[PDB]
Amino acid sequence: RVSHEQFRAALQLVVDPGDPRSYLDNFIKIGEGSTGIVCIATVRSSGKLVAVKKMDLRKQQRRELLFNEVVIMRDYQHENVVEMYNSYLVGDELWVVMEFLEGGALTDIVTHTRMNEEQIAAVCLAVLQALSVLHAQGVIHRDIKSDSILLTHDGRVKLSDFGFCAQVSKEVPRRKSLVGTPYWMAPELISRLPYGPEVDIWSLGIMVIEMVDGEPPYFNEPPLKAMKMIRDNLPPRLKNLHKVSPSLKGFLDRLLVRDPAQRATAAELLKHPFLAKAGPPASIVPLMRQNRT
Ligand SMILES: Nc1ncnc2c1ncn2[C@@H]1O[C@H](COP(=O)(O)OP(=O)(O)NP(=O)(O)O)[C@@H](O)[C@H]1O
Ligand SMILES: [Mg+2]
Repeated sequence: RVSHEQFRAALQLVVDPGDPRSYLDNFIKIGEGSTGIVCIATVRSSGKLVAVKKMDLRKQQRRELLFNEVVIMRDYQHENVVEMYNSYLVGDELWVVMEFLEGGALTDIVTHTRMNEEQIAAVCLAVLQALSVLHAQGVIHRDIKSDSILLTHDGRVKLSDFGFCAQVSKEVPRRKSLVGTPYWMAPELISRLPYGPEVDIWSLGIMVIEMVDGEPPYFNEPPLKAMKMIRDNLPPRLKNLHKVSPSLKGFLDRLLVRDPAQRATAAELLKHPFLAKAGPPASIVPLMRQNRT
């Protein structure tokens, strides 16, 4: 196909040259996503662990989204953003050599235990710091959920899964494509309206419900029929606010605003009294798999 070859060659120029198997050993699969698989590997000399995401060009939904997988991590070096070391083209696959995140995904934690507000705030602060930098450059993540948040062994929190990113500017102020996971999708986005970075703030709102209630709303419903409910009904509320402090409550009320214009921005939210509750990375360590019995 003229389509495949042209895209292959383009991507070739974007990525670093060569094959990482000239310095890496012990490729073992450690999980898979929608784009492709992720495996750990070892640096020959160092003996250090890294993570490698492998993505087949021929097996993509929208092939051009693969540029994000390289560019976003390269251009947004940040405390709360996964470090990318290199990107290579191996045959018909894109390989991204990035830091291995020992602590796993946030999903593992929310599905099993209940976090306290100290720990919830610490996650939100990390994500909002990451998003403020992205939104500042008109970059929307479009896939905010617990699965996109990875942890270190020492309890630091980093954002991942940039494959669905899009960029708005003064020329193109809004996106209109339908991307992201059904339950974390903003109402204006589901309605197929022109949308901006405000859709990420909503998704974060759904991720707070995840951290409090353990599920995004309507999670037990089929994906299609759940989207209709998000599109039709009022902003979802927490099950019971008896034990939720008004700090969190008032914070979540700024996230899950139906009108995008009234919804808060990452810049604004970074100053919300609630985020001052955020504990040290050490307060997150108890929540991780290894430290549970
Ligand atoms: N750097 C990393 N260190 C450790 N585990 C990782 C790392 N990156 C991804 N994973 C795990 O690998 C699994 C699947 O990879 P993932 O990057 O989620 O694919 P994906 O769903 O296609 N993301 P995207 O399509 O780019 O939004 C996830 O459940 C992660 O927990
Ligand atoms: Mg995934």
